[PDB]
Amino acid sequence: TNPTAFAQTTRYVKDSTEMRTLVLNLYRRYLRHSRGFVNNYNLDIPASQVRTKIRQEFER
Amino acid sequence: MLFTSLLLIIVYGSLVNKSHLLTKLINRLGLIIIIYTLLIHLNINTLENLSIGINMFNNLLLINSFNNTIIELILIICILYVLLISFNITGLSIIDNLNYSKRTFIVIVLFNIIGLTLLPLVNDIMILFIIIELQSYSLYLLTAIFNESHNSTKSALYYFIVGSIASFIILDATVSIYDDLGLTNIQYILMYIDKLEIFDLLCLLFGLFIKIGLAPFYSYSITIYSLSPTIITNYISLMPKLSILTLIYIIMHYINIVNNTDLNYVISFLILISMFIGSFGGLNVIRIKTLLAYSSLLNVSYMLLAILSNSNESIIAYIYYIIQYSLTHINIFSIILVISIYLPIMNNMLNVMITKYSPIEYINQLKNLFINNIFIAIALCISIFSLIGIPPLTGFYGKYLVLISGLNNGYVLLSIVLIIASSISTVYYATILKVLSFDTLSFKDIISNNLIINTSPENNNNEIKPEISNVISYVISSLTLIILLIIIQYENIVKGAYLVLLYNWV
Amino acid sequence: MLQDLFNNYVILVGILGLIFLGVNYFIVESPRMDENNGNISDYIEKSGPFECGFSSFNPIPIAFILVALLFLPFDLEVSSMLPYIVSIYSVGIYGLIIFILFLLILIVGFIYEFNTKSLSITTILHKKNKALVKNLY
Amino acid sequence: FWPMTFGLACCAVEMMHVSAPRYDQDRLGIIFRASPRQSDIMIVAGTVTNKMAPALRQVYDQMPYPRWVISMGSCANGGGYYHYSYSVVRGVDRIVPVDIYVPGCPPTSEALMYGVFQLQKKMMDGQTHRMWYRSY
Amino acid sequence: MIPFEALIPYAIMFAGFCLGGGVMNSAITADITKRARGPNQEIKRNVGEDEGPRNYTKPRYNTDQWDKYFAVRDLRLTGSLRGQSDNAVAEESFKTNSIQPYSNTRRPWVLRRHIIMKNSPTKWARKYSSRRDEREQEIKDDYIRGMGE
Amino acid sequence: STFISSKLNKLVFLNIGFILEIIVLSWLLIVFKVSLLKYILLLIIFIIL
Amino acid sequence: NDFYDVNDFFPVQVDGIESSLGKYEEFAKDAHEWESWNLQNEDHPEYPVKRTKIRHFTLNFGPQHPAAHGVLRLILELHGEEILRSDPHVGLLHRGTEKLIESKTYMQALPYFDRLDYV
Amino acid sequence: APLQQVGRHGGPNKCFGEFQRVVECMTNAKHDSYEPCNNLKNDYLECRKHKVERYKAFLMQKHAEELGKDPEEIGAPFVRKRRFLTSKTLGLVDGDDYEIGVEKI
Amino acid sequence: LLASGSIGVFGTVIVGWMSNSKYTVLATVRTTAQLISYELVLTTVVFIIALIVSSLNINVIIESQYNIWYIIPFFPLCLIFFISALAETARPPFDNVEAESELVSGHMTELSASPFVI
Amino acid sequence: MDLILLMLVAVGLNIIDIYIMIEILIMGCTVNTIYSASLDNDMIGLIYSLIQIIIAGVESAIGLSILVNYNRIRNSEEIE
Amino acid sequence: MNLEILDLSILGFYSLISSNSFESIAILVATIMPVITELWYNYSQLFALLYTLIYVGAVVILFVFILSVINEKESGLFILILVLLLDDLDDNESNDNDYNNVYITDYADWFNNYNESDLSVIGNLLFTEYALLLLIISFILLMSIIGLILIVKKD
Amino acid sequence: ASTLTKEDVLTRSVSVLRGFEVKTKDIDLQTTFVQDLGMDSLDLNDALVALEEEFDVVFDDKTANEIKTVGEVVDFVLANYLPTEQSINHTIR
Ligand SMILES: CCCCCCCCCCCCCCCCCC(=O)OC[C@H](COP(=O)(O)OCCN)OC(=O)CCCCCCCCCCCCCCCCC
Ligand code: SF4
Repeated sequence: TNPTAFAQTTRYVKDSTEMRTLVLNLYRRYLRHSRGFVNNYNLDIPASQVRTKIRQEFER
Repeated sequence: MLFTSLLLIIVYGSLVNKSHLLTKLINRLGLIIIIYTLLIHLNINTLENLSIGINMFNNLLLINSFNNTIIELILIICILYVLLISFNITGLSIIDNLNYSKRTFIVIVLFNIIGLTLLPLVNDIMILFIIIELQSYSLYLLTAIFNESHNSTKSALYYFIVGSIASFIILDATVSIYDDLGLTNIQYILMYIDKLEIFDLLCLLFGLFIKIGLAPFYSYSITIYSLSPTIITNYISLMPKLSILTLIYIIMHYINIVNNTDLNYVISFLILISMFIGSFGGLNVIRIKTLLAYSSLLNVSYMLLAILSNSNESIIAYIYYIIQYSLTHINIFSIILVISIYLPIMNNMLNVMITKYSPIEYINQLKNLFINNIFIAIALCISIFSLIGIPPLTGFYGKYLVLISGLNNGYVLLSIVLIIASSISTVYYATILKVLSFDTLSFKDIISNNLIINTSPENNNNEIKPEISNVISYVISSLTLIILLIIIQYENIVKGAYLVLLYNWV
Repeated sequence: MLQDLFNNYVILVGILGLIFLGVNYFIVESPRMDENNGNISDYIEKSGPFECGFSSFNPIPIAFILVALLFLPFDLEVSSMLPYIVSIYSVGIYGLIIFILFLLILIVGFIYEFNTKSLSITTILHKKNKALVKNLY
Repeated sequence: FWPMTFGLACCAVEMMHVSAPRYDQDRLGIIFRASPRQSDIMIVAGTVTNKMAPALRQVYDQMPYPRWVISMGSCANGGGYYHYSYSVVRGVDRIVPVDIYVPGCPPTSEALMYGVFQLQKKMMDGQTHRMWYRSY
Repeated sequence: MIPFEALIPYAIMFAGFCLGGGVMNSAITADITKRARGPNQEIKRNVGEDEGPRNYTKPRYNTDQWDKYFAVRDLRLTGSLRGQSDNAVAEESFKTNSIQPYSNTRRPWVLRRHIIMKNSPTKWARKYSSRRDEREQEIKDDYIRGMGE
Repeated sequence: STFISSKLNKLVFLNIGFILEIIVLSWLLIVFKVSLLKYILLLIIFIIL
Repeated sequence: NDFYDVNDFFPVQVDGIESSLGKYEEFAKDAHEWESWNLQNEDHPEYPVKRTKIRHFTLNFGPQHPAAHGVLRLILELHGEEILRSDPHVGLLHRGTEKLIESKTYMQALPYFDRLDYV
Repeated sequence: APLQQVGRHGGPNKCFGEFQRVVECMTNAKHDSYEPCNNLKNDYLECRKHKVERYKAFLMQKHAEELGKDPEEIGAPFVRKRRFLTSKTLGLVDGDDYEIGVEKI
Repeated sequence: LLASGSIGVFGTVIVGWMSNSKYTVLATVRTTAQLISYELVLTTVVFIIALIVSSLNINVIIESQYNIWYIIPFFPLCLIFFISALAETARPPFDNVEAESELVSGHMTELSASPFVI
Repeated sequence: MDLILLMLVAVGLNIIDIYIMIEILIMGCTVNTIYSASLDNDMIGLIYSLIQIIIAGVESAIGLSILVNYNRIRNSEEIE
Repeated sequence: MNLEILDLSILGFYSLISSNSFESIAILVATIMPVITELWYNYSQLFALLYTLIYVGAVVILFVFILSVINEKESGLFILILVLLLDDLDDNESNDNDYNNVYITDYADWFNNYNESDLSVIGNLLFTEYALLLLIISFILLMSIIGLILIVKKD
Repeated sequence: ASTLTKEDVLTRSVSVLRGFEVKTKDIDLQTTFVQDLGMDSLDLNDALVALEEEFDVVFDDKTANEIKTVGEVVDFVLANYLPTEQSINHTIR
């Protein structure tokens, strides 16, 4: 058996600093696919707002 | 003997296991088949009997002493080519194993020799179209035999398209001839040689001119030759011209019966234009194969002047030239397949990407060959000096004999241009000699151990270890001394060409 | 042999084509009559693919390609047997021997593509098994 | 009367039994089709979950007119046994218009055929073209 | 236990073939026979009182080039492509009604109108070069140039 | 030679459209009367510039 | 990365590219037009080709299929026809029977089991 | 020697006779040159395309135009539709003008 | 008769080849080869019968069977003809084009109303 | 009109469109041969046409095979 | 009303505007059909059917077979009609006016009592007179079978 | 091939970097992101993807999680720009 696309192993991190690098890395990955999110999901808004609302949920 | 053995090789090759040793051994079976073919051909075919011309297979095929000369030549040059794929050209397993990666290589070559040898003999427009396709289809397959290569496949695609248009022009001329006369046999058309549109035979020539790479069609041939593997370019840039130029000579023999001047002016327009491009083109080039592609076009331009003139001295000029040019062509390409062992290895700038298909690709990869191997450098020097036309090599007598045929028929303008074009082309033959030797004395005492040849393993350190294989070395030496020492037996050879007849008789 | 009866048949079949298309266009109830929710154009939900319900977005085997490619040489072999059919008597033994030879050379091709197993799809990517070998020290 | 094979759960087992030899829906001209393009009847046979709900609407929209929808069994009708679940739609008539409701858990094969027979009686009562001449 | 309800569609498909065949066999035979009765419509329709039993002519198949020459030869004798007559002497109109069709010999429309098929090295010379046509026109001119002798 | 060879290098490039167009132009040499060759010789020399 | 992606032979050192009328750097500003002067071979294994990461043909063997005798969303990732990866998306018939049993006595929880395997 | 100009029935066609007479003259041994066979070559081309004879038809069409001769009275009667090869036209004694049957033979 | 049937083959593969539906466009490459492959077998069988009568006329073949029906000498060809006939019409067991369990309606999963009937 | 090379406007911008133009071009040659052969009542011209149709088919198959391998050569990552 | 002209004008209109490869393959089928139909009437019914059997049935469906493999991706009304009209004016393929304006006939004769189809004669000559042409063709077909497999087969 | 230049690309680097609100709106090669521009975690990474969108380029996590000076990005892009792949039909025709 093999994992599906864009999958990652589930590891419990033990260092605070290590997590933020993963957290920051993941943020661009959301941002990178933002135009494709609009195209694949046929969203009625430009990709700018898609990038806009992704950032807010991280800060929460 | 060729056809029967081809079926045995087709079946046998598809049975045994895919391996390099078996692939190389099957390539040595074909080398026998081509040798056996020559012994059977020379046994039954004689100059003294084929002089009249003999119809075969319901007059579809007509054979005479002029065609018979080229069939034996084609068989000979096909032996010297198969020696490359059948033995080692370098002996380094990395470079050589390309020649043995394909099992259908020798089969496709044997397909082409049947195509090449039958083309000069054709005597029917129905079989002219069939045979020209048998030769044309075999070249496309050989160009794409290395199907993994991106450049090779891109070249075969370019070759197929240009040849398809070339074959359509050939097919359309024959149809137009059939429309006017309703006859298919060439001999029956000769009865109406004065009653048909002689320019429809010229439309036939325009198709055969594409397949030999004559300007303005020269563009594709230069591109094709500079992309295929050097082993492939060694075959497809010489063999088609051997069998098509013989056919063009015969078609021009029939054409000059009515002696139409307009036909000669158009062909002179193409010969004149090709000399210009064949000479000025190669001045600014870096790739060696692109250089030999422009060199090939210029020599085809010379050989057409002998064809265009078409007299008794034109048979001698063509028969001699086509032989010496083939040996020179084989000798040069054989050396380029060998001297790749002296290439340096990096331990940078200009990022030159080399592949196993063309290890020698640029002219400056011939640098310092005077140092790494002096004996083979002179052999390349003698070969290039023949192409320049320096006497008393073979190349001089080709140009000298062509000039006789050209001027004897009043082609003064073309004779002078060919002598201008020869000197212009000497510039880029001299560059190959400049790269070979001119920087010898600065590099004379250098610490060279990064050559490709220095990655060869040391066997014993007591026995002598020759650097080049046996068979390829003997071929290079033999053809270098034949080029150099033709003066010794030139008189016999030329008198051996006076006898080759094309309905001269008396 | 007259074929004016055949021509009328071909013409009628040509007329029958226009009738099949247009009979649908004149008998279906007007979109307003049924539900009015839209024409096929604006109703992009109705004018779309079928993907069993869930919306989603040809590197075919080379064996399939060689099946289609080798169809062409084997078809020209079959179609060139046509002249022999309507002339089997008048060519006699001579044309029969030639016909058999015409078939033997093509069969040597059949042998070649039978030995290489060119049409087999094969499985080079998967179906692998291995031996578990201990590496004691 | 060509339905669409939209069986979801145990209600679909009784749907297949209608096509079995004993009842033989095909003898009445009923052929289950696997595509909306070739189907005009949607039979919701089983539980409609939240995750399945958007797909059900999409499949419904792809059926060319005229179309009718039958709700079979208690799950499709009003949730049924799973009415108080966090992942079940309490009645498929919250997603698509339903033309007739077949009651049971599961409805017997004859109960489903009674629902189909009832709908045909309604389809034969339509006046799509006399409506144009009179109501329009 | 043979199901008759299952075989009802086959008895209707059997009637489908019989319907088409029954019409074709009789209608074509009747038309061929009627037109082989005489050279005018007042003969074809009516049956004389002193005429005997009618001998129908079945439709003909598997013909060759002689049947195209026989058909026109029968047409010039009776007015029908499959007429019947066994008079040892033909009418005197037989010697002045031979039909010889004259038709043109021009290349197909596609060969001379297609945007691509008409382009060719020799088809341009036929269409735009006078070299061929001036040479042949000499032979036509010299036909009338030799009537003086 | 630097000027002439710099033009000729620009012509050798793998392109079906280029080679196909050159071939069809050469069919004009079969259509034009042969006395027009020198004008085609001058026209060619011009497009070098 | 996510959106795109980029030797068997001796590394051959070629230095001093020169033609008959001069050296490479003397015509390097014009060699962008001369395609026989391209030093970049297109067959070298190190040739950089920025090719997009086109996803494998992903068929949705979705619920509305006779094969799916329930509500199945089978996601098949295949090379050609031979299946590389398959991702079954179950849950389209999740009704939370396990959550509902906890609110009913043992006698009321029994009918929830006839409705697990219908057959 | 190979067969040329074979008819659609395996025999010599219309113009085979002319072509054969050309081959006899060209391959003959009593001829010094090809001049005597020049007329035979024209006949074979003439048999196939009738170019000289079509030209003669053009003058007779053009000469009648310049003299005013009525085409219907100098030309030959013709029928364009095969269905109207009626027995009145064919000259049969009691022939109608009703169309003939060219549907099925 | 063989030429007319091969035009219909071209008609079949065109249905899917103008469509973006994955199920409909699936049944073109497999549809194309299945009809291509069993066309050689159907064409050759017809030519063997035509070879026994030396005529490519339908009426002559039928009349040539007066004394014997070609099922007796050429029984294997009849099985081969019938097997090939099933594939050419895409009927089961050679049903993989329009397989309901595999590719739904095949090319017809995008066809409705008149295009379905025709 | 075609002396301005109009047929170049009529050929599409894909390698497969060139292949079709080659077939349509050769198709004109065969139609010309069938035209002459039937008028002359000569079957030798019909033998030529039969050969042209068969040879024009082999040319298509080889050209498509080269084009097919040309296509997969780019799509040759296959590292999945 | 020689309607064969109108079929090609439509065909000549769509050849100037075709963009994708779907329309390019359509021009092929739209060209054979006028070729077949104009051969069925007039000149040769035998070669109309040979073309359908060999071109449409064999080489045309191969094009659409590989188009699905290759890819499927990605003027002005005045100039087109102007070009088509200019293309329409001059349609005389030959300039022998008498050869194009004067009609001819042939005379039939009864000397051929062994009447058989053309395909009978073509087979009679191809399998006897030109048996070399037939045998080379099977040799060209043989090379293609080897040629296809070496080009395309991977391993 | 990459037909880009170091001076020209910075103009595309300058203009796209102008799309985020900064303390200093003037941009050069040495303009930093924390000091010369005053961007925090999220503002910087939005700029990086915006520059990625302009250059047909994708940063790696190693570089992208360490960038301080702009010139490295211009160094990154010129050293990591490749021609977009050409389809089979487009190449030769
Ligand atoms: C019985 C009738 C069968 C034909 C029905 C269709 C008739 C419509 C007219 C097309 C046929 C005319 C012949 C010339 C081919 C033209 C093909 C073409 O250019 O595309 C036509 C079609 C519709 O697209 P359109 O809007 O017209 O053009 C721009 C689209 N981007 O683009 C498409 O590809 C859509 C699907 C059409 C597929 C047709 C396949 C080619 C035709 C083969 C069947 C007919 C054979 C030719 C017979 C007539 C010859 C003149
Ligand atoms: S209503 Fe009953 S039988 Fe139908 S799906 Fe729900 S639990 Fe199953």
